[PDB]
Amino acid sequence: LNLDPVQLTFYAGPNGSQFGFSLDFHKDSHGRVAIVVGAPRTLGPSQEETGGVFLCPWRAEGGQCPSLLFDLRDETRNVGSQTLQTFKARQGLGASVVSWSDVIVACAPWQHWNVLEKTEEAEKTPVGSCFLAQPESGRRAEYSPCRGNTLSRIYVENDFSWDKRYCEAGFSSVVTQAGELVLGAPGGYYFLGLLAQAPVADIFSSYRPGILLWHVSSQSLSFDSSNPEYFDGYWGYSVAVGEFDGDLNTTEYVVGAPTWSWTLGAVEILDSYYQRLHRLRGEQMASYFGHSVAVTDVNGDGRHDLLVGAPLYMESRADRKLAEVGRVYLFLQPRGPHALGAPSLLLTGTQLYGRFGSAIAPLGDLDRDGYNDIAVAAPYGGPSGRGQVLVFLGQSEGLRSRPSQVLDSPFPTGSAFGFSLRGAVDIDDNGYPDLIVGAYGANQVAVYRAQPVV
Amino acid sequence: EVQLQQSGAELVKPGASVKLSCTASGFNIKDTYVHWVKQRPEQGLEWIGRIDPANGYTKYDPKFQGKATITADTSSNTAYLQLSSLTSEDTAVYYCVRPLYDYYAMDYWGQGTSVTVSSAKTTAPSVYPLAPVCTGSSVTLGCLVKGYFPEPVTLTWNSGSLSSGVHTFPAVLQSDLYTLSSSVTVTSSTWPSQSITCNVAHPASSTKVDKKIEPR
Amino acid sequence: GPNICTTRGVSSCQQCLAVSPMCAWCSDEALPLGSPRCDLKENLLKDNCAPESIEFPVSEARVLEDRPLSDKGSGDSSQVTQVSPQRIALRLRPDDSKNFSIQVRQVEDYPVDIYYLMDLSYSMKDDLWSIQNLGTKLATQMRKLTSNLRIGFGAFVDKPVSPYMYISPPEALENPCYDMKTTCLPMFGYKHVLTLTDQVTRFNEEVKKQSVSRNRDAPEGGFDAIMQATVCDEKIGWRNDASHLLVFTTDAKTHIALDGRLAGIVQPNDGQCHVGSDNHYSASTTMDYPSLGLMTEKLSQKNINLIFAVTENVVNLYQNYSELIPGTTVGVLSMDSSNVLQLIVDAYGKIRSKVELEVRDLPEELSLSFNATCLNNEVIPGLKSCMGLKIGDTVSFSIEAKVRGCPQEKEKSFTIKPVGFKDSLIVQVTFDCDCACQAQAEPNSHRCNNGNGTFECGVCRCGPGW
Amino acid sequence: DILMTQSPSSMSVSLGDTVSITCHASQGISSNIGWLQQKPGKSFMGLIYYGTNLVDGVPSRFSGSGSGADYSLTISSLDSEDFADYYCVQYAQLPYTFGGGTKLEIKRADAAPTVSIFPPSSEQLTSGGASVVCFLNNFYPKDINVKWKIDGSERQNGVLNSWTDQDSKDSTYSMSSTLTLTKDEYERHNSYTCEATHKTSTSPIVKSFNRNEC
Ligand SMILES: *[C@@H]1O[C@H](CO)[C@@H](O[C@@H]2O[C@H](CO)[C@@H](O[C@@H]3O[C@H](CO[C@H]4O[C@H](CO)[C@@H](O)[C@H](O)[C@@H]4O)[C@@H](O)[C@H](O[C@H]4O[C@H](CO)[C@@H](O)[C@H](O)[C@@H]4O)[C@@H]3O)[C@H](O)[C@H]2NC(C)=O)[C@H](O)[C@H]1NC(C)=O
Ligand SMILES: *[C@@H]1O[C@H](CO)[C@@H](O[C@@H]2O[C@H](CO)[C@@H](O)[C@H](O)[C@H]2NC(C)=O)[C@H](O)[C@H]1NC(C)=O
Ligand SMILES: NCC(=O)Nc1cccc(-c2nn3c(=O)cc(N4CCNCC4)nc3s2)c1
Ligand SMILES: *[C@@H]1O[C@H](CO)[C@@H](O)[C@H](O)[C@H]1NC(C)=O
Ligand SMILES: [Ca+2]
Ligand SMILES: [Ca+2]
Ligand SMILES: [Ca+2]
Ligand SMILES: [Ca+2]
Ligand SMILES: [Ca+2]
Ligand SMILES: [Ca+2]
Ligand SMILES: [Cl-]
Repeated sequence: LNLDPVQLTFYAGPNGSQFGFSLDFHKDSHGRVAIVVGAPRTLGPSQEETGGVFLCPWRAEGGQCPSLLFDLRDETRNVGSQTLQTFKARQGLGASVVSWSDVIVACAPWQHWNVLEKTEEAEKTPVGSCFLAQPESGRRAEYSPCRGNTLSRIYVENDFSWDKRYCEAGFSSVVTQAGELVLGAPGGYYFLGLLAQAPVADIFSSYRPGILLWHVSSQSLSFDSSNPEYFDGYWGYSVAVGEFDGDLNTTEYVVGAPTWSWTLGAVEILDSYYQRLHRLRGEQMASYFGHSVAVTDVNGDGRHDLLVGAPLYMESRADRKLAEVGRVYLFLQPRGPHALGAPSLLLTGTQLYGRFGSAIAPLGDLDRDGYNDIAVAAPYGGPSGRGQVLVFLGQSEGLRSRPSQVLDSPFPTGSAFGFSLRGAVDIDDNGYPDLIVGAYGANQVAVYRAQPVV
Repeated sequence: EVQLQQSGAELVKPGASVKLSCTASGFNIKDTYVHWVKQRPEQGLEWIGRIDPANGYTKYDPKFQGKATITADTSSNTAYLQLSSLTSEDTAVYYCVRPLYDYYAMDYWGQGTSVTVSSAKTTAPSVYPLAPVCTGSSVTLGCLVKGYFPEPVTLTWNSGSLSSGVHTFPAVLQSDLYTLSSSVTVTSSTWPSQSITCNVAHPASSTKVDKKIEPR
Repeated sequence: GPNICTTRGVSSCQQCLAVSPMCAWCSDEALPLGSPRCDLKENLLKDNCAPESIEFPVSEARVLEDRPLSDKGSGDSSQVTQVSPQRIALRLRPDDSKNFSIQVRQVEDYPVDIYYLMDLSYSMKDDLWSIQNLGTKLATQMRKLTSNLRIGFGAFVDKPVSPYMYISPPEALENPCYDMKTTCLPMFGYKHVLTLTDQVTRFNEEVKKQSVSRNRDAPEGGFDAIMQATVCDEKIGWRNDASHLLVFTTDAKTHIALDGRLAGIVQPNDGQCHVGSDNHYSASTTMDYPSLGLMTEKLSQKNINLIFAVTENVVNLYQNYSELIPGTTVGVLSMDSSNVLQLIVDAYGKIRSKVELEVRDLPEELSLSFNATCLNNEVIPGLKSCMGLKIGDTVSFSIEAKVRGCPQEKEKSFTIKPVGFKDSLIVQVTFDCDCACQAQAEPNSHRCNNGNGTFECGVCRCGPGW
Repeated sequence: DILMTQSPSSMSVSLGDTVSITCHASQGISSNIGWLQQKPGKSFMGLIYYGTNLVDGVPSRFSGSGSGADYSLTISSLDSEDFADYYCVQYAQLPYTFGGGTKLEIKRADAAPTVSIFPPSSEQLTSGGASVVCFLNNFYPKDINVKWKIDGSERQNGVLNSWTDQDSKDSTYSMSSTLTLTKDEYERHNSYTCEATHKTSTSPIVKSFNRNEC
């Protein structure tokens, strides 16, 4: 409703870096808010794409940002009569970023890995890897839970069980309030997808440079499966956390699996031990239900609600014709021990091929009426197809079915405006939570500042 | 906390077999590699091999091939080392080891399990008093414990009374049997005036003999 | 007596005709004292209204092009007629309606393009062996249906990129079967092999020289290949006046739009041709798999009939996709493709067994209604599609157009066309809601309030600016 | 197999000292080394992994360095508990291999041995056996040598020696030499002697006695 579309702030990165592919707010030990920005194709040392991360101080005029530097060098370790290798070319550093406390977590889902032993090898595969930084102290750590030292022959003999070689750890990511990092790994267990969790504190204290294979014992991975419903389901494509079981001591996980069950799609809610609490099935095959998931209480009853985006949902139209426009589903959490039901609300896109629901961002309470609100992106939507972000206000009954405000992409065609979104933080300290929108295709980020209701 | 409780000391005959155990405490045995190491006084430390309790895959030093067999039962959080055709050279202390963070390191160790291979049957020690010859200001006596098996034995003077100023040397293997001695020193005013007795207990054969030292 | 014409008290000849299609207007000078100029045509003449002073539009419908339906689709460079009539003129007055008819035929011996798009992953090695005499076998069976057959061949596996593609050791790039005990082709996404030709032994000989490749994950990149085989017209060689059959054979799941991100590919598919002189799909490693909607748009735009010829383990999967891509057909492919010949022939029949009308550019005001006549002169009201038809059968439809009011534009035209058909019925509409005498009015007439008015169709009308 | 040469075998230092133990490998192991500690009559404790990294809980006075095939453990300001056995281990290759080890020992002032000789016991003799014992107590350093003479001539067979670990509160060593004969053989001779040879005295400290006499 009250985001200002007249005076925006633009941050920019190098051409072709895909600056804006992922972003998040970051507070330093003093509570000063900055913006961390991923740029998955930033040029590395050998003039080869490795991705990169930028830490933008807040300034109304915006501009350029300093790098958050990480080691971009391939590594080799000859140990235990084996040769360990990390490959960082085209690893996509910054394909995801998240901030928790004074710590930043940036992931390279396509970092490759291999182990050699005589004439055998594990195979060079994209295990993915995450880099952790404490900007104010210069501390650095890594987390790469899918790295292994088993040779090919073994996987083949065991029928490819517990095969974490194509994890792509960090494809998505989130951190619990308590500081547990939860990585999505859509390629885990031969493309079923798995989740890797470990306390940030333990990642730092157990990491040393040059080891490559080390134990983080407090870590916890999800499980393999023989159930075909899960094959190629990309469980972990998206991830989020929230409270869904009534017990404030336990934290629950929300995992997107957009191709679950032969591309029907699904999203699941789990306890911290990866036991399934609820499962929500997609509505239409190939709609990519679970592409994005968002958690926030929208009807002010203190119970977290779930939103799921299916950006390729095809809406039914006159004369038995379907039109791809994308859709978002709202599930309100019921009182006491009960299972989520049919969605309470369906939001459907309008622009053909617009991909409404590609990203969903909690805004907190934008107009300060006591109900939390959301922003939904349609990266190729709008009458011009340049991209749109639509705001929906919370209400006692859920969400308003019509957008209170629409933000049209200020960038040129192909910018993918809205592909990444983040709200619920007051960056300029005027008492109203603000919105940042990535346009990786244009290598830029836009900041919308919330203002008093007109 | 990480603790590796190894089984109790083993005492077996040559040609026999034994199976040591190492139980993970405060953690899951399946977490890391588990190694076994052999220690001897002269020969030093030798790496036997490792197992990955998660899957059962093992590696050995070709020196111990056919002798050592490493296994593990995640169910009981325990790892094992089986030794066959035991000989006198297999007599040593055995440790289970695991890494802290580094996959390939050797950081945490069990308390160790002693393995003694011998045909000797439980034999009671012969205790002999040692008085000097027929002068100085300070005097010295001794006690000789010969031909006992197996270890150990507890030696004291005047039933723990006389304590400070004593030297009980480590036992030594005298042809399948152990020998041990102890010296003690005092002043000529103390001996042979104050009675001094030697007290050696061999719990194995449950024999606790006592010999008072007599001048010549 | 007084009808709705008179009881409406219209002010002009124009407003008279908008009361009801049955109303007429008399522009006659010599009209009695209180005689209503807006009344039934019968009431007017009954009052000695000069026959020429009668303004009474009648809604009609006459054919302008009525070529007869062809009996054979062979011969000609497509002077074939399969819809009749081809063009009619339609005249309607305010809030009126008129009925007309269209005939549609499934002509015999119509040309046919069949492009064979084959999964060539390793599990299709046996299949590749089976079909090596298909070109000639298929020619023999389709010869019974058409005398203009053309066939072509294309192949696919998946995007040759990690993690779909094996990328070590170096030997695995040149021969993905290195770790096995044979040799296969390096990974490829989609390659066009044989452009549509009536030289069927070219098919046989091209196929004998083809081999499989090998990749890591079950779902394949067929949808990439369906897109290219569809939008690369000149290269595939689809003919204008022919049925286009795209035969897609696979035994596995498929990748779909948004999967590409697992290989760092986020650029959405642009629906354009990217197969050059080397005959490989060059955007395979840079552009995401296509979405169902996009595929549907291009298939429909190029009049391609997609046939999912898949094995029983994925038949439910592809039947369910088929339902999101209307006009697509599914056949059960044996594990070695030994039954693909009959499968294709059955699909061809099923395809030409339906006639479904489609309307284009219908003005807002105009609404249409249909009565179908399929099988045996059985009229099925409210229906505009027929089924269970055999090649050679003819169906017809009764249509009525109902105009609502009278639009600002008087000349519009829309199209009625069967889906997948070349021919169509062009309906040229003309809205008749004016009067002939209006084209000879008298502005500032000396009769009307002395200049302040205009004289038309008998009465006086207040001039412009008033 | 990779050979690990650990020097020195031992060193006699004092508290507050800063010492260094080196380890040499038969080939490059690129920091794939660990350092271990074994307090006297106890199990092992990890000190360092991957060349330079302190095991959790280990004091920082310990440090690791080196590269290629040469590495060092360095303890700054020795503590009382730091007196123990230290070993290195390479895990660059299988089989893992260890170093000879190093024993840190307390340094003190030299001290000649207190030699004492003890003839056989009555009981033992009336049993058919005869053992002459020799005690060399509280000396320093540890490098000592004992020699048995029967009637002036050296005797080597039937001798069993036993040493003690450095005593806690005086930092000296002790030894025990026992010659064992057969009653019959023991009576074929008259003079029995043991000579101690320590760095303290240039002349060997001697102690004798005569059977059939006192
Ligand atoms: C292609 O598309 C088809 C059609 O959608 C899919 O088949 C459907 O699969 C769904 C999900 O498995 C089935 O849903 C189930 O329906 C059951 C009742 O259906 C009745 O009617 C059908 C009609 O033919 C019968 O086949 C069936 O036997 C029954 O008589 C319910 O009992 C099931 O409930 C269970 O699951 C739900 C969650 O899914 C739980 O909430 C329940 O507690 C319970 O566990 C279930 O709802 C459906 O039956 C199928 N429909 C049809 C028409 O067959 C194919 O899966 C799809 N193929 C692919 C590969 O995509
Ligand atoms: C389609 O068929 C319907 C009947 O199913 C026709 O409707 C009739 O039209 C006649 C015209 O003379 C009327 O007299 C009847 O009252 C109508 N019947 C009903 C039940 O409505 C209709 O005319 C046909 N439409 C077309 C376009 O041919
Ligand atoms: N057409 C290309 C192809 O199929 N290449 C190919 C080659 C060699 C192996 C495979 C496999 N596919 N595949 C799956 O799909 C699932 C699975 N699981 C095991 C662990 N639990 C989850 C399910 N394992 C395998 S192994 C695939
Ligand atoms: C309209 O319907 C009548 C039957 O009521 C039919 O005779 C006539 O042919 C139809 N008009 C046209 C133009 O087809
Ligand atoms: Ca909870
Ligand atoms: Ca709620
Ligand atoms: Ca609100
Ligand atoms: Ca603000
Ligand atoms: Ca086959
Ligand atoms: Ca594939
Ligand atoms: Cl394959």
